[PDB]
Amino acid sequence: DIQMTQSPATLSASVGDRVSITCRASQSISSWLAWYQQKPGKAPKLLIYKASSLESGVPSRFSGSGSGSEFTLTISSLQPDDFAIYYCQQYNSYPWTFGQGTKVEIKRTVAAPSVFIFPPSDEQLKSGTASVVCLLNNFYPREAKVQWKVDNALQSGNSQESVTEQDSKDSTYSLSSTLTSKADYEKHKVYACEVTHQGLSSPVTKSFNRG
Amino acid sequence: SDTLCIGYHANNSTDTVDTVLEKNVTVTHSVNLLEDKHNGKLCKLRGVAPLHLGKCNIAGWILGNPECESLSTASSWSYIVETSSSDNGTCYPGDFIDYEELREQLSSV
Amino acid sequence: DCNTTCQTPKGAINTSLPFQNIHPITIGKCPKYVKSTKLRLATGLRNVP
Amino acid sequence: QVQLQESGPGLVKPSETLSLTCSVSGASISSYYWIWIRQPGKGLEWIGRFYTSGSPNYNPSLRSRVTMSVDTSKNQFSLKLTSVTAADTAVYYCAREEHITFGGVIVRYWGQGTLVTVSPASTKGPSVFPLAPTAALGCLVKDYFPEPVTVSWNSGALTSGVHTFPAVLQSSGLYSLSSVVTVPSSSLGQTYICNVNHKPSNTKVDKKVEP
Amino acid sequence: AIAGFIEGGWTGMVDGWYGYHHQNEQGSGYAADLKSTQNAIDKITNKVNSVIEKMNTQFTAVGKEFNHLEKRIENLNKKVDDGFLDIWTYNAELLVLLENERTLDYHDSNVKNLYEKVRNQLKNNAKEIGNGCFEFYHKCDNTCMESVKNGTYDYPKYSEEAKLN
Amino acid sequence: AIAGFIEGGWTGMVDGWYGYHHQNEQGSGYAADLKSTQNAIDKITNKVNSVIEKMNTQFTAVGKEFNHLEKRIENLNKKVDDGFLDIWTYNAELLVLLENERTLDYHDSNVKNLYEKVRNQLKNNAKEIGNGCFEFYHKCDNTCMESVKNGTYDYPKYSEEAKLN
Amino acid sequence: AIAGFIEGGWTGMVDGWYGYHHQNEQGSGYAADLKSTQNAIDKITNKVNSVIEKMNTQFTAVGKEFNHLEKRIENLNKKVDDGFLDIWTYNAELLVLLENERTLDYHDSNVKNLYEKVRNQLKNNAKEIGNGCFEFYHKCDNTCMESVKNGTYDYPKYSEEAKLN
Ligand SMILES: *[C@@H]1O[C@H](CO)[C@@H](O[C@@H]2O[C@H](CO)[C@@H](O)[C@H](O)[C@H]2NC(C)=O)[C@H](O)[C@H]1NC(C)=O
Repeated sequence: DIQMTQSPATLSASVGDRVSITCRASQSISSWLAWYQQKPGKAPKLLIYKASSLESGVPSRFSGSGSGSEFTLTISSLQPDDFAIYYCQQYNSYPWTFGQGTKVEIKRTVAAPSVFIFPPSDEQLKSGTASVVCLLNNFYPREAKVQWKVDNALQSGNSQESVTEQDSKDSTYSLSSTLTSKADYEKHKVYACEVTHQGLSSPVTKSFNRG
Repeated sequence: SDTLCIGYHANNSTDTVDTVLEKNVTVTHSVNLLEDKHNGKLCKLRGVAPLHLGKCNIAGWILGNPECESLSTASSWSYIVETSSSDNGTCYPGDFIDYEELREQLSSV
Repeated sequence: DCNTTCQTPKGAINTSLPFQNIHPITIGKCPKYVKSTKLRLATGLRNVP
Repeated sequence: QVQLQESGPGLVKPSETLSLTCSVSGASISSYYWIWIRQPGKGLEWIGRFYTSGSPNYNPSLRSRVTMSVDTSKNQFSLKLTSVTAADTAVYYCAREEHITFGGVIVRYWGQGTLVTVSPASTKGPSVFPLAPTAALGCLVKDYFPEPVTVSWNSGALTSGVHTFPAVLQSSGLYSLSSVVTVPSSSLGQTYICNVNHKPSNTKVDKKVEP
Repeated sequence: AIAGFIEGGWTGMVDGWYGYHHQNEQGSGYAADLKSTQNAIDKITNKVNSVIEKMNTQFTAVGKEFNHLEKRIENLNKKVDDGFLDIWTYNAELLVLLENERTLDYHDSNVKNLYEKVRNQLKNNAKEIGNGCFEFYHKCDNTCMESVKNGTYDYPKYSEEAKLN
Repeated sequence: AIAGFIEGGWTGMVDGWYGYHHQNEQGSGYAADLKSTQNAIDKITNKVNSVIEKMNTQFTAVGKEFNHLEKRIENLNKKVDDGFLDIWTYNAELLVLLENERTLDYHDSNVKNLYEKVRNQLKNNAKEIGNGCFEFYHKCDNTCMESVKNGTYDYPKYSEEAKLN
Repeated sequence: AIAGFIEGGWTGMVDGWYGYHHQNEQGSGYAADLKSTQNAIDKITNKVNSVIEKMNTQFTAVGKEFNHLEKRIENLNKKVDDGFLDIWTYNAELLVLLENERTLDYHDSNVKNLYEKVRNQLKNNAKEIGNGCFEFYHKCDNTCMESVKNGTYDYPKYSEEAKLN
C-alpha cells in the first residue's frame, strides 16, 4: 500500500533536549497520520492522531506537525520516562501501514557498575551442569566488556550476556553474564569476572574460591 | 430482493448546537470555540515570574515601609500582584503625587 | 511555578480558542472576552437514530 | 476505558493453523470494528479488521491465510492464520477500532499482547536455581521452551530493585533467564522467595533463596 | 437528504459519516464511504481552523487605574471595554449560528450527491423505494455492489434481467 | 425555482407562502401547503429572533464632558464613538445583505423541493409542461389530487390509462 | 458541477464564463453563453461593490500625543487602536473566506442549472455520457444546436430517429 519511511532509526538525547522524529509517506495521506509510543514488553500507546491532535492525558511536550507526505513528532523537553520505540501510522487507506520505528534512549551522566558474582548452587551441580553468573548493576552507558577467567586463563565462546531495558526513573542499565561444566567446573578453583566500563579507572574483578 | 441503501452516521451523542434557523440541534460531533476553564493559579507570564507584594501595595514596597521589609524584588517581572490585604502603603499620612502613573510605569520592568 | 501566555485575576488560561468568558481584565496575548455561556460549533451531522 | 485480553497456544507447529482469541470486557463485541496487529525483530504489521455487520478487510499480503470471527455469547474476537511458517513468529495484539469522530477512526484501546512461536521443537519446563548472596540475590530460570516466563518475588510483594532479564537462546535451542533483586544486607536475618510461572509446560515453582 | 427523504441515521454504521447498507445472497452490512467522509472532515477542519487561527491578538493589559478625581476617563475606559464586549459577544454568537447552518447544509449536500451518484449509475435496474434505498430487479453480487460504490458500474448487462422483473 | 422555471407567483393563493393550483371535473382553485409554510415561518422567525436577541447591550452613558485644556482625550472619546459607529454600520449592513440572500435562497429551496416531491411521485402519469405544472394523462379526482398533496399517491393504477394517452 | 461531474474547464472557450462545445457535420467549436455569464458578472459586481461601498468611514486622526506623566491614557489609546485592529483583521479575513465559498458555490449552481436545462429539454434524444456531454442519437444541425442554446428545442421530431439508434 503506502510505505511509511521513518527517520532516525536510533536516537540518544539528554533530559531537557528537543527530539524530532520524521515520518514520510510514499503518497499524499492528507492528515491521516498517527504517532504511537511503545514501552518495553507493552502495547503501543496513542500519542497523536490526525497528524497534530494530542491524545487526552498525554503530556503537552509531545507534539505533531505535517500534511501530505512529511510528518514530524516533537518532544520539546525530553524526560527519563520517554525511553521507548516511537511509531508513525497512516490511516488514509487500507492496509494501514506503520513506520519501521525510532528507538529513543535517554542520555545521562556516567555511572559505574556494581559488580556481583554468583557461584552455581549445589542443587544445579547435582545434574551435571554448572552456571557461574556475573551481575553488573545500575550503570550508564549500556556498553561494557565482561571477560571470564578460571585462573589467569581468558575464556572464549562459552558465555552469554543479557541487558535490561533502560530504567524509566534514573536511566540506568543492568547486565547479566552467564558462564556455563560439570567435569570442567570441578577441575578448576578460582572464578573471576573482569568488568571494563568507561566509568571505572581500571577493570574490576569479582572472584570466588570453589567451596 | 437484493438491496442497496444510502445513509449517514448516528451515535448516542447528546451534544446540541444552535443554528440561525433552528435551536437545540443534536449533533454527532462538535467543537467548543469558547474557553470556560482556568487553572486557578497566578502563573509566569512570557516565562517571567510576577512581582507579588502580599500585605503591601506598590506605595509600601517602593518607599520601603517597615512592614514590607521581608520582601525581595527580582531583576525582572512580567506583572505586579497585590492582594485584598495589600493595605501597607504610606504609614505616615500624606499624598503620593502621580501614584497611579508610577504604578503603570513599574508594572513591568 | 506554572507558565502562561494569558493571565487572569482568578487564574491563568491556556488556549488555542479565540474566545473566553473567565474574566474581562486580562494580561498578555489573550482570547477576546465574551458574555456567552457556550459557543459550540457543529462538525458532525444531525444525530437521528 | 475497556479491557481486551489475548489468549492462544503460544507454540504452534509449521504448516498448522494458529487460533487466537480476544476476550473483551467493558464494551459489546457487536458494536465495534476489531483489529489484529502483529510485530515479529521487525516493526508493526496490520493483519486486518472485522465487524459483526459487516464486510471484513484483511491485508493483501495475508488475505489467503487469515480469517476473523466474533462470538457474541462469550463476547470474544478470533483470528485464524492458516499454513504458518517461521515468519509468523510474532507478538499478536487485539485492538478496538473507535467509532468515527473528527479524528476519526483510530486504535486507542489495545490488549497486552500474546507471544506466538512457530517451531517443531517440544515444550520444556524450566529448572529454577537460587543465586545465593547492600546485598544481591537472585534466581536462574534455566533450560525452557518456549517464551515467555513470568518471575515475581515474595508472591508479588517485592517490587523494589527487581531486575528480570530478557531470555537468551542457548546452543541447545532452549531459553535461559536470570532474575535478581538488591536488598539491604542488614535485612537477611526475612524470607526471599522467587515465584516462577512457565505457562506452556504448566510449570509453577517457588524457590527460597538463602545465603 | 438528512431527515429529508432518508428518514434516519445508522448507529450500525460505525466507521464513517456517510456510507452504504447492502443486502444480497453473500450477506449484508454497513460500509462507510471513506473518501467522502475524509473530504468532509478535511473541509470542516479547515472551517474550524479558519475561525480559530484568524484571531491574532495583540499583547494587551486590559486593567487600568484611576483615582477619585479621574472618574470621567475611568468611565471612558469602561465604555471601551463594554464596547468590545458587545461587539465580540454578538459577532462570535452569530458566526456560530451561521456556520452551524452551513455545516449541516454541507452534510445534506454530501448525502444527496451520494444518492444522486448511485441513482445516476443504476436507472432502470433498481426501483427507488424512497428512504435512500434501491431494490434491485436482478442479482447484484458483492462485486456488483462494490462496482456501484467506487463508481465503475456496468448498466446494460442487467437491464434485460431487470425488464422481465 | 422562484422566477427560475416557475415564471411568477399567485395573488390568488391567499392563505400560504407555497402551495398548489389544481384543475379537474369537480372544479379548480388554489390551495396553500400549510405544513411547509408553517416550517418556513418557524425557521425565519428563529433567524429574525437570533439577529435581535443575541444583542445584549451593557448599561452605558455615551456622553462625556471635557474642558478647553482636555481636547486630546475629547478626541480620543470621539475616536472610540466613531470607531464603534463604523464597525456597527458596516457589520449590520452586510449582515442584512447576507441574510436576505439566504432567506430568498431558502424560499427557492422550499418551492423546488415541493415540485421535486410531486414529480417524484407521478413520473409517467403526467407530463411536465414546465412552468411548475403537471398535465395529467388520466382522470385525477379531488381524492387523487389530495393524495399527491399529503404524499400518499398510488402510481401503478393510472399508468395504463396514461400509456394510451 | 465544477470539478464535480464536469471534469475540467476549457481554455478554448475564450469569450465567457459558462458555455457549450458542440460537434456535428457542419463543424465544431466553443460558444459562450453570454446571458448567464452577464448575469454572473452583474451579481458578483454587486457583491464586490457591497463589501466596498458599505464602508463609510469618519474623518479621524488616529495619532495622539501624551507626556511622560500620561502613560495610563497613552496605553488606553493603544488599547483602542489594538482593539479596532483585532476586530477589523478578524472580520475582514473571515468575510473574504465566507464570500469566496459563496462565489465558487454560485458558479457551481450556474454550471449545474445550465446542464439541467439541456438535459431537461432533450430526455431520450441524447445519452448522458457524463462529463457534461450529450451524445445525440440523431442528426443535430447548427439550427438544432442553437435551438437547445436559446431554450426553444422541439423534442418529438427526433425521438423516432433516436429510438432506432
Ligand atoms: C500595615 O499593616 C496593617 C494594615 O493591614 C496596619 O495594621 C492596622 O492598621 C490600622 C490602621 O489603618 C489599624 O486601625 C489597625 O488597628 C491595625 N491592625 C490591624 C487592622 O491588623 C499597620 O498599622 C500598618 N503598618 C505600617 C507600618 O504601615
